[PDB]
Amino acid sequence: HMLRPVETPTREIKKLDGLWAFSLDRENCGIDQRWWESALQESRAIAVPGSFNDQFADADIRNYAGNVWYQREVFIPKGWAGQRIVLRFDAVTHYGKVWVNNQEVMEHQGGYTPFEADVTPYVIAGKSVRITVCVNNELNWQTIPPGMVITDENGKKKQSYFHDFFNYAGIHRSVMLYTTPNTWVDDITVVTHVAQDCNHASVDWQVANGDVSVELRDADQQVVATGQGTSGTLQVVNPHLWQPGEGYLYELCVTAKSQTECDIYPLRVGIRSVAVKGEQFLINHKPFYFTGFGRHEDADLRGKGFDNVLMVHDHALMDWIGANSYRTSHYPYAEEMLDWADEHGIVVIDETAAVGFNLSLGIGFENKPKELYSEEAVNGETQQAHLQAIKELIARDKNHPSVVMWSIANEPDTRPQGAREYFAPLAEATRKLDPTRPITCVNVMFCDAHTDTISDLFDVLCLNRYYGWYVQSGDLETAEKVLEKELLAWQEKLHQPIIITEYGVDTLAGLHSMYTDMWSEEYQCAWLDMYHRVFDRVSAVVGEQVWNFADFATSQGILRVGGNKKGIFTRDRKPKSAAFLLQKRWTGMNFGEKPQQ
Amino acid sequence: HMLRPVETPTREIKKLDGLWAFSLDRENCGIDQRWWESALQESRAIAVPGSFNDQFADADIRNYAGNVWYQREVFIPKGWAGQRIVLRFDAVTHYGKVWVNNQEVMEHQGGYTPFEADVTPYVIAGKSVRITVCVNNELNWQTIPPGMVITDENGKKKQSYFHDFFNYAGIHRSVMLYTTPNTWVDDITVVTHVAQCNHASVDWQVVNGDVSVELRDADQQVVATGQSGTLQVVNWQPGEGYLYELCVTAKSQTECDIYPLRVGIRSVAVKGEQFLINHKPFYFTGFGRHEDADLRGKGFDNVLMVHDHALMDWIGANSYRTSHYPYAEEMLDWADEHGIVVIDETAAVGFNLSLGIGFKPKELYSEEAVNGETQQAHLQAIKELIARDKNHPSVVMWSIANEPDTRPQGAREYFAPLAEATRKLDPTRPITCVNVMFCDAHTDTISDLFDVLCLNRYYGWYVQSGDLETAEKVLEKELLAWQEKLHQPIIITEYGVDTLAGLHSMYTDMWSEEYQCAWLDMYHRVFDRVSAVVGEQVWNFADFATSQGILRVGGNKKGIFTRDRKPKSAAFLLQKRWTGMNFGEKP
Ligand SMILES: CCCCCC[C@@H]1NC[C@@H](O)[C@H](O)[C@H]1C(=O)O
Ligand SMILES: CCCCCC[C@@H]1NC[C@@H](O)[C@H](O)[C@H]1C(=O)O
Repeated sequence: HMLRPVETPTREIKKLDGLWAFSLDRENCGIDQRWWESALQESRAIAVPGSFNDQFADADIRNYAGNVWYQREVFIPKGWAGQRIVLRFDAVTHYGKVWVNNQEVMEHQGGYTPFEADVTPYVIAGKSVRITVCVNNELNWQTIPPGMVITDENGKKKQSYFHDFFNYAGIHRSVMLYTTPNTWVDDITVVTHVAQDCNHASVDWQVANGDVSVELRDADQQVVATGQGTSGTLQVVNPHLWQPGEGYLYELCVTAKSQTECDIYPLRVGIRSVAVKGEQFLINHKPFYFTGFGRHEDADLRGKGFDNVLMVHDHALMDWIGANSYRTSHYPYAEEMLDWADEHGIVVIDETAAVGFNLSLGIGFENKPKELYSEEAVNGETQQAHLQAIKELIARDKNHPSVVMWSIANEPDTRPQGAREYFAPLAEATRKLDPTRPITCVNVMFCDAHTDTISDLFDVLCLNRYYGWYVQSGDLETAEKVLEKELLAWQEKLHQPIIITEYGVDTLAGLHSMYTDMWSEEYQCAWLDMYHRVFDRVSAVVGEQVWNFADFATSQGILRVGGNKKGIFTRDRKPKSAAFLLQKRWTGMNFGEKPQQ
Repeated sequence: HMLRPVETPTREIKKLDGLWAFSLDRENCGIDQRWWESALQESRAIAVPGSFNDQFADADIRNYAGNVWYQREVFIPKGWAGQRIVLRFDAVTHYGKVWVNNQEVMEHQGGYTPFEADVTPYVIAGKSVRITVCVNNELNWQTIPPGMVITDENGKKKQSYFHDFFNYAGIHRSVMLYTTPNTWVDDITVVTHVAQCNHASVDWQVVNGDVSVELRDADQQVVATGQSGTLQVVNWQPGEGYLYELCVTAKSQTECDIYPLRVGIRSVAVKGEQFLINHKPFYFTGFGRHEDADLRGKGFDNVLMVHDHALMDWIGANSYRTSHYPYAEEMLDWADEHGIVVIDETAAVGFNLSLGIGFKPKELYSEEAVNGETQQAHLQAIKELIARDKNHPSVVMWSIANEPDTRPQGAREYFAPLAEATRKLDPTRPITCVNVMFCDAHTDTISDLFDVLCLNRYYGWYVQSGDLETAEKVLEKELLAWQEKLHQPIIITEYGVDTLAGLHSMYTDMWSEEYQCAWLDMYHRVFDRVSAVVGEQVWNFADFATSQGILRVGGNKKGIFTRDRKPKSAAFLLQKRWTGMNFGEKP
């Protein structure tokens, strides 16, 4: 049971603020020598939140595999003698184990979701405790995402993985201590139903030794509904709906009264209905059309570290270009992202970190498990770890009205028997963990309409298609034919709504061509344009998401010229020519509505 | 039998004055309708020499597969009534058929060598004859280099091939008309020997005329003289490059003809781990190159040659390999005449089906692919190279092919006749065949049919990508493995990494100028530790155009220079090494 921290009977002191002591451990003696005991040797200042790889311009820190130590002292605020205090890590990429002054208090696997522990017994209010963090950036076959650690003859660990983006690690987001009353709200769940768009209710179901009443206050803070019951309610309402263009928010505030002290938790709600009918995706009983991007949490110097200016600027760009939706590509994003999405009515495809369950999308000319689904590779523990990743993503983003669909994985290889054996239970478990949202699994190119094995276990079909790029390279005529043929094949086979969640081409900013050859800005424009002409001719396609909003870092190889260049913007957010192409189509269309051509 | 035209009793008018009428033939009725009848209509100006693909900024012309039509008139000069006059094409890339006013005067297959024909019976001096050329850019398994044409559903041709560089086509070189006296020399052959202050120069000046030969100096003052066959004693070095001149007089009583031909006195041979030029241990330094440049494609251009040679001289290169095809004959005149060491190579590239991109005949040596006809065309291509560059002193080694796959059974049947035959087509030059990375020491089948073996190695790039410590270990161990395994001299004909000009990194990540620098330095330190290898040639001198794909960012970016000839940081690195060593002597 987890909620995002906020105010009044609750209060934060964040240690996000500032520089920590940081150290490597090339021989992994930190645990043996109990480094959490003393203040570190060999410590250098590092900034949190932020990846550790790019911060020191050193290829050895950058390419490190192992454990790293983050440590900082802090003064525990003194008006906190009688309240309950928690230590919350909003993300520690891959694995983290924390000591609060010689006392292990938490441990976590999963680099993208928050994890907290009550630390009341282990701290002296009014004085300073020392926080030590042990961070592991290693991936094996039971981590979400999977990878393999390669140890050379000399014990240097080098991490290989099967996804594009670079394996940035560290404390990527918020680290804070926050206090709730000893009687406190611990979890909230809100569900919205709507009929003729002027007439429904907000079911609730709450959970910590406190009798609870909930007021549903206005944007004007005018109250229009009231309930009581730990097992919640159905507050019935005639309302203004949370819509894609505007995203209205009521405020449902839950009051947890114990007979002495009280706690109250403010939770914003968007009144909207999501469903799939035939080949139509409907938000509030109207067929929506998705436009926008796959994104990444990547940026210069800070890696995957959260940054407010970046969020403000990237939403300004996305707003300008006319995007209405995005997918949290290949891991759960910072919650600040989803909060922004709620206030602005941005439609979001929420996705777990389950990427790389595929051993066919390689560079060439170089020792893998020859069976993807097996005891050596993706096995039962992997499945359990995956289900737990689904449970953490859902427990954190269930109430967000902007999250409109759950993505279980991205681009697994579905051809082997055992893909369906691995995925079907996860598809079912996910539906039972949130029956109010449709479910998806993003589908790779070579698992075509004929060969794919699991897409009928999901509500929406999300395709990643690169005809004319990785195959039929340079050939816009042939690729157009292939793309039309496979889209009609998919619509014939499943009669589900189709979103093209990935389509894009590597483009060097400033490379121009009078031909329309690959890597050129002219080719990025003509290729996106040919895709758009096809989408507009297939009734089932309800959504387009250009593969990347910006250029991002990847591991080194012959396929990646300083990373992935499929961005519409450069890594410093400057637009390639295709940006204006996109802006013309996406602002020239009626909002949320499929282009009539 | 071939040699370059010159002017003392013979005379040229080049039709290289570029603007010819040019046209495509997209429904392939040109041969049927005999377009050579009339002047081509629906015609647009084109520049000759130059590839036709890039001249028009048109992607449909650029990617065309089929026949194209080149046509121009010329006024044959009237002081040409009694001499024999020849129509000479220095190269028509892939295939060419010429009409001189309906009389189809020639044909040629093989896009990198000249072909000439006497057109006296079909020409009237003092008026203009209509020249029509049909050039085909298509490749099959029986062509040099090999390829496959696949036709899509609508009769649209796509040409696929297996070499990196782009398949540029057209009239790439000189087109000249030249007139000789009716008793004329047709071929010359010269061989030079040298001992450890003195030696001889065989000749055989195959012509209808008696023979007298003058050996005039740079002063053109005489040093030996003969009268078919000789063997003359005397009493050409890399840094300096001296050239004597033998002048051939075909003396007839009816008329006379003379030919001036330059000669270089030097000896080349190998054994142990040593390649010796005039009995001295050489070290090759320099480049794999390409005939590629903006707008003109593979078209020859004098400014380009002057500038690129300034660059190679500055950076400290003493040698280059005519990568994947025979270069401009003018290239070799410059190299003879400037003392550049040239590793000469034919167009035998793409005999390999193993490292293409990701995302075909199932056995390379067989009738479906590499067959007996391929053997013939390959032998003929080897022999045309031999006939045109036999007299050039700058050629120091002949390359029979580049980067074939040696692992399938049958490579040694295809190859053995070509190595024996080619050694038998000139014992005065050593022979090599450049072998790919994946045919390593244990796996390669044929490295012993050649005098030197030349390695193209890219460890740290295509394998162990970015892993420069590990790549170092591999390069050292398999280099020593090769030295033990054949005890031949080794030249590294290819080593380089794609480098985007202006991409810089505080790490040393691939595609960065820092990475090119660090990678080349590691390779260089590796060679300094193997007594055996006597030659280093950084893979490409300049960035060049290739066919489109996910591996090539607007072409191959392994150049030391960009395509507009601007230096990456590694350029200076190379200059330091090649200027910092004593000439021809490796650290
Ligand atoms: C042949 C299949 C190619 C799949 C390649 C498409 C990949 N999908 C997942 C994304 O994270 C990658 O960046 C994208 C790519 O490589 O740019
Ligand atoms: C595994 C790759 C094997 C090396 C192949 C490297 C290629 N040699 C032949 C040249 O024509 C190519 O330019 C070179 C390359 O990279 O552009």
